[PDB]
Amino acid sequence: MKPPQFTWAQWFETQHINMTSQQCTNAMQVINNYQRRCKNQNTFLLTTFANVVNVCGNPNMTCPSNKTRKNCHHSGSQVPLIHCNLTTPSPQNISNCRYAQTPANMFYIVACDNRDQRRDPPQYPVVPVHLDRII
Ligand SMILES: Nc1ncnc2c1ncn2[C@@H]1O[C@H](COP(=O)(O)O)[C@@H](O)[C@H]1O
Repeated sequence: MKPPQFTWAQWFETQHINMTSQQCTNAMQVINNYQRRCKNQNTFLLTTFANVVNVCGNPNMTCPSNKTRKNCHHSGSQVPLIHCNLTTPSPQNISNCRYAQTPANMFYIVACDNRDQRRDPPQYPVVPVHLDRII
């Protein structure tokens, strides 16, 4: 449930790269306010968008969360990440959702696709579109 103004890569960045606060409850307001639902789980990779695009250059692998897909790519090393867990669901009032935060150093697996021709910048022809797994 991506908001229509974002490409998949832009939505990927919004959910997994641009952690607007080191505190999950604050950071998740962005994601939840965009998708009009409190996400149960969300990982913020403490890495850069360009770093992930280079992970898209790594050898293709089966997506562990989406077995029929072969458009995934494994990071060559562990990266710091913050994982946000829903601790206070609030379906009838998104703004009151609260999260716990778990810091960790793990690998990630991203699905990558060619860029949205009209809205994604030419600079990156291949872009991350889904965070398939942290492992
Ligand atoms: N064009 C795309 N190719 C692959 N995955 C995509 C694409 N657009 C969105 N996704 C993400 O891919 C996930 C799983 O795709 P699938 O394996 O086909 O079910 C979804 O949860 C989406 O977030």
